[PDB]
Amino acid sequence: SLVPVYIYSPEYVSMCDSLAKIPKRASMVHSLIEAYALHKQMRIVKPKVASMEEMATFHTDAYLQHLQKVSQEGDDDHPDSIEYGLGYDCPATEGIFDYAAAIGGATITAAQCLIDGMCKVAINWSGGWHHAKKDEASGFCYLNDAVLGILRLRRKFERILYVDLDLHHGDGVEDAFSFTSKVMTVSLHKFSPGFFPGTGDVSDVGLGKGRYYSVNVPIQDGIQDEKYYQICESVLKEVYQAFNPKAVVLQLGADTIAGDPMCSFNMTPVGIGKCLKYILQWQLATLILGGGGFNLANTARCWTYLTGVILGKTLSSEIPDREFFTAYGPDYVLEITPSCRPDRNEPHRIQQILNYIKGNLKHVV
Amino acid sequence: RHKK
Ligand SMILES: *Nc1ccc2c(C)cc(=O)oc2c1
Ligand SMILES: [K+]
Ligand SMILES: [K+]
Ligand SMILES: [Zn+2]
Repeated sequence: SLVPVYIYSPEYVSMCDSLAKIPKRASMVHSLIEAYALHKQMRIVKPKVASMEEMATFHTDAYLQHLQKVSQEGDDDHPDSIEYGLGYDCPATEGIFDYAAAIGGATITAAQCLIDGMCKVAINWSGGWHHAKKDEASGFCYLNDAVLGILRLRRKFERILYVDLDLHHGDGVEDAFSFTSKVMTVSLHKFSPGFFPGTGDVSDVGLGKGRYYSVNVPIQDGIQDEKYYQICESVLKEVYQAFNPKAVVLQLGADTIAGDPMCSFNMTPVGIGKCLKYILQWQLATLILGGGGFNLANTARCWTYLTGVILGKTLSSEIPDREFFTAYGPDYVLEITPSCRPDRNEPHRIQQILNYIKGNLKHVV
Repeated sequence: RHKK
């Protein structure tokens, strides 16, 4: 009940490596963690696959059935596929339904471990696919495992706090709980017209009854560890005192990290780690999730470092991975250095957003 | 609908 649970199996990793947008990323992440032998300090739990009924706790049957329809062959000619979000971002590959079921089940499993109290922290670095809607694939996400996990945690915990530190706005998770006060979503993300998914302004606070139970922090390009943590710590301090969560689901997409081809934020795993630490000291049942991350080595770097933070261990600077060693070139170190790119976040705009948010969180009681 |  003090040792973190690590959702892992060779079958699971093999399945997660098959996502066309992040090939072999899951293997790289586990391999680096395995090389630091951090999995020895964690209880490794094999993930179950989500049943149709379990997946249908959020996704509609029409969508799920269309998923397994095009999945049993790899059909890309179905006219209704585009309306179900399938296409460029989410290709109608073969076995994509088993893929979704596997990832969805892994997060449910992690949530189940929290419920049973075999751990306070449960890790699934291959999850956090927060863009998926109830009947629509979106942004590399075919199925919203984050939502399925929050729903499962609600069997035991009354109020769930969702924190989304991915580069992109966690719209799918926000929309799923937009109407309720039992789950509060907090998303820090890049907000600019044309940039996916296009939602998550500071004025988006939820609907009707989930009003002020959705928090969005629009950030611009070039932000670094220091300022990011100050914005994050500020929001989470107000959020915690106001919402008083019984359990936390934390998405940690590494597409904020410097060196990512999307080239927006200028973060290092250290900055994300401080956010992690602030959440961990709440001593609540925490479900750790991955997400974005399109520099594979850096994503492996980040999540391996974060796993070290959770274990309270300091990792050696030298990369000990042998299978994917060359990928960490040319310097082969765990640490990441930010780019020489300007921070387009003026301190007064940030101050405005923090005031707006604080004004919203006063209604939460 | 956007592209990611
Ligand atoms: N949304 C998005 C953006 C960029 C992409 C590249 C460069 C490749 C790809 O396969 O899918 C992408 C999707
Ligand atoms: K986010
Ligand atoms: K909400
Ligand atoms: Zn993302």
